[PDB]
Amino acid sequence: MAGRSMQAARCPTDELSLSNCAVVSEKDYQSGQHVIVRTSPNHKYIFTLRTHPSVVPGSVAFSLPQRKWAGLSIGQEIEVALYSFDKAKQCIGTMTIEIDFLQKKNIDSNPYDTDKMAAEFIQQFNNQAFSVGQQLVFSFNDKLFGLLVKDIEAMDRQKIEVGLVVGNSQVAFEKAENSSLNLIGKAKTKENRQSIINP
Amino acid sequence: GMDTSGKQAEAMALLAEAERKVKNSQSFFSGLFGGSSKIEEACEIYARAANMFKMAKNWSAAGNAFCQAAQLHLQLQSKHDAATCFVDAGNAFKKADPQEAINCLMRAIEIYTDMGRFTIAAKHHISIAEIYETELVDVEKAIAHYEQSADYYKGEESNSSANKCLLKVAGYAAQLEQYQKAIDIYEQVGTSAMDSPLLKYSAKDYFFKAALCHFCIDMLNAKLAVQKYEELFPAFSDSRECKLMKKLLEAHEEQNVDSYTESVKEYDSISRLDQWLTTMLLRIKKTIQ
Amino acid sequence: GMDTSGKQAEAMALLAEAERKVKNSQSFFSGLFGGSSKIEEACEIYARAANMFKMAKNWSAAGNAFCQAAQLHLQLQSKHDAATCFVDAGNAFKKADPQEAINCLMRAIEIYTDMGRFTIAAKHHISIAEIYETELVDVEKAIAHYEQSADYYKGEESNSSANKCLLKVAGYAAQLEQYQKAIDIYEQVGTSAMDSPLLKYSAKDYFFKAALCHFCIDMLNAKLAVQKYEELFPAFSDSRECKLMKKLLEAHEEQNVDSYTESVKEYDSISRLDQWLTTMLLRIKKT
Amino acid sequence: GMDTSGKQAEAMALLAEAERKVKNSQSFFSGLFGGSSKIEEACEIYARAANMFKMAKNWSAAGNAFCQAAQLHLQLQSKHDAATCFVDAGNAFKKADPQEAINCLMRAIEIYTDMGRFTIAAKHHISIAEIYETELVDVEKAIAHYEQSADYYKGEESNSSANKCLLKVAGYAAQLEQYQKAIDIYEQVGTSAMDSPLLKYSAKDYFFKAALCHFCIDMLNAKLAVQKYEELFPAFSDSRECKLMKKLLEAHEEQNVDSYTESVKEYDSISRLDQWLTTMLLRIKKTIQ
Repeated sequence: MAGRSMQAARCPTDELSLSNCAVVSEKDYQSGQHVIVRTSPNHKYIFTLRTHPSVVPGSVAFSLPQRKWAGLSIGQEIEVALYSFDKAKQCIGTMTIEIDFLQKKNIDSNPYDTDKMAAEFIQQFNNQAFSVGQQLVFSFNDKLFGLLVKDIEAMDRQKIEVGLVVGNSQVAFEKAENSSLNLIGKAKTKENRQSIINP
Repeated sequence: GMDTSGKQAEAMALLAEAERKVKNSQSFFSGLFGGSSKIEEACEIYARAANMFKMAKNWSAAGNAFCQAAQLHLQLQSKHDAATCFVDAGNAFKKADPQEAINCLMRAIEIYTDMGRFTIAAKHHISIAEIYETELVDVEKAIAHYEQSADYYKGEESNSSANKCLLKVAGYAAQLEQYQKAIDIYEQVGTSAMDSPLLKYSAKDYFFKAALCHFCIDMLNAKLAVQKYEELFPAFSDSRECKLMKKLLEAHEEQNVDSYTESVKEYDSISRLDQWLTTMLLRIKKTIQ
Repeated sequence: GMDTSGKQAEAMALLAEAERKVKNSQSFFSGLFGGSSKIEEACEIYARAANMFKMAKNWSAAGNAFCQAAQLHLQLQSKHDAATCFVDAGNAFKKADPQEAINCLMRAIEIYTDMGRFTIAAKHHISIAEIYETELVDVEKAIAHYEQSADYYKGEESNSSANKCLLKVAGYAAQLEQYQKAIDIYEQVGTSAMDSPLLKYSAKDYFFKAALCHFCIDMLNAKLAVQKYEELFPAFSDSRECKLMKKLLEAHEEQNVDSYTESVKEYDSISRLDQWLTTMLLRIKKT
Repeated sequence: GMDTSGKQAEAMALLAEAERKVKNSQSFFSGLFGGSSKIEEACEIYARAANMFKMAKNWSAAGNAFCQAAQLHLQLQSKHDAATCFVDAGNAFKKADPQEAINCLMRAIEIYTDMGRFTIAAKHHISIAEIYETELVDVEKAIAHYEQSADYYKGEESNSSANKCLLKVAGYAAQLEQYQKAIDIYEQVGTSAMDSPLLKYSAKDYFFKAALCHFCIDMLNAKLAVQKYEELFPAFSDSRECKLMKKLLEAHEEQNVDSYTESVKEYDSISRLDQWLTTMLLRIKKTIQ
């Protein structure tokens, strides 16, 4: 609760790397808890925990995407304190995620069904913390995608800056400007269209 | 050579006289009293002969004569003249056989910084390092000697001479030593040069080298380093080197040998590369996978 | 190395037996009154022991030994030897703590002045002036030291050394926004360098900086000032500095912030600027 | 400031103490006949008082004390110490009264050239000439002083120093004095640098100055001299100055001031004038009739 010093480590397994969860030892925490990681007075980042037997006590393991988003280095000292969400205000009703192929060698023009994307995303990341601008890697039909959180909205229509994704959250995807991505189906915004005609 | 032949002939004659003077010395320490003056005359002739050897082209004999004269002179409760002869003895030994020049210099270093003077001691330190690197095949002792010279210089406020000494040692270390030190000294000298109007126009080169040193380890923190540099130094964005880095890192992310090779060749077309940077670029390329 | 620090402890014992040498002054010189040379060798062991610390990289201890040796040696005799010890102590004190080095150097300045050796004293005045700049933040004291050093140099016709010292003073004064002093120094040097062939190429920079300083206080007088420079030196116009200024002043007649910005960027496009110039332009052009 | 007021107050006290010291010294010489320690110590008091007085920002009386101390010291058959005080006294007077400074400096020069040091004596000659011309408006004595200085440097093969002063002497002589001396000095110095280590491509300007001086004399001498340099020094054929002078030469032949005016205008636009060529060119244009 008060916070303790910990050493940053590397993620132990590929499976835990895709979970976007900070991996800890059972002797220190319990799976599902949320912590706030402090690297400086102006840098506080929230992560969800998942225990693994291989983590040495006194250390927290992070995946490469987390270290890049979090500006963390292996072996660096960090301060970790338990974080409790106010579920009345911090449950997510809608998030906007910018998605692109993680590895350029594996780019293809095949369609990807966003409706199946959203269901898999919820199944994988339910009850886990997310923040605006967070970066993570997301696997779908054995294909790796790079994700970037763009916007977050509260559960029932109050706007919020940060929240918790839950099972019944509804996600809408909008293609980034200058994107040739072809999106089909629901789970999008599909904004209006400013015609060339003048009044 | 007739001039050298007669020069060597009289040189031998002075040696015989000097051999008679050491006989005078031993006869005046155990047989007579007050020989300090007599051996002082022996030292004068020893210096008289020793130097004339240096004009006879017989460097090895001259160095031996200087060392013998100095060591004898140390016994007379006098130290400054001991230092001068030690330095002269070394100056003769720099060529031919320099191994004993190191030992005598260290003794001269010991005496000088057993007297009160730094700038001469540190100047001899860098001289020892230069001779060590040029003719002895070993670099680690050079790092230590440059570090010791750096400590003496910067302490005495002779920042200008220190800066180059710190720069050279850090640059050489990057070749065969972990790059953490290279980053530290390069960043330190770059920041110090920033405020000063002298190196402010050239600090970009130091920033360029620091980025190359950081890039060779990993890519992600290198992006952090470069963005931090341009944040602190806004005028680094327009530098052609910054554009070169951005193209290089972007190409490397794509894993394309052709684009990286042509970009470095394009940079090489204008100006010229160096023995060091070419090796650095090749080393990073070899691990592209 | 490590054992030389072992002999450093023995060198503290050498100071300790020097303590017995002053213990002779306590009781034993009554019968050794003629041992004034004994005090001299006592100072000699001080000196070599003083620097066996200066071997071990013990900056404080070496400075303490130098100051103590100087104090003992300055028995109203061999003053120059005491002065050499004092400056050596200041040089040693430069690293770590330079505060006491100022006092010792000031004492050496008084002795050297009393002897009348200007060049060494003024050079030391520069040394104390630069250490103030690079270690402390006071600048007014540095200005005073530079002025005194310049006056000493100017007495002995060392014009060039005094010239550069005054140039640094003018820049600091300009940064301290006292423009009358800056313009006078810049004008004096500018018209003096042109007097001799060896330095006639340098003045263009001096006149440009002086014009900017004039250009800060009274814009209206700037046009007259630049005209005076142009007529005084017929070779002042074509130089890019004069054309650039003429454009800046004429552009300011109309309120067009754009006009001047491309001009300074265009000038910067041929060579980079310095903190002094960029800072002054940023401040002055704001209004 | 308290420092100033106290320094002046103790300055007068020391001066009064010295004055009573010397009068008592005269009394004691007959009274006790202690030798000469009384006078020398009084000189030390004079030196201390003078040297502290100058620190007090007051100059005129400081040099006066120096001169008195030097005069008394020289009374005891010591020359070099008094002469050094003369140099110190003269330098102090430099900002107080030029005439006294000049007199004392000349006294120092004659005694120094009496001792036998010419570099110091000639160095003082430059200083005398520099003060003579910088503030006092006159040339002839400056020319004599510099010419004497140039002779002394050449007395000890200080070619670079003699070259500079002779060039300086020739330049002013051309400005005001006749041209024959300028011709010889400029031609001799220029031709004596054809094989310069680093000044190889600098001797060109020297011949250019000579060409203008000959042109100022007469047209026929101008062309004849211009050719003589062409054959003598091949590289001068392709110098930009050679084309300019040829263009000016032919332009002035036909009496078309417009061609001359545009020819000088283009030269000024391409590269800047020097404030010395412009005056000569204007004088040339004054006699186009």
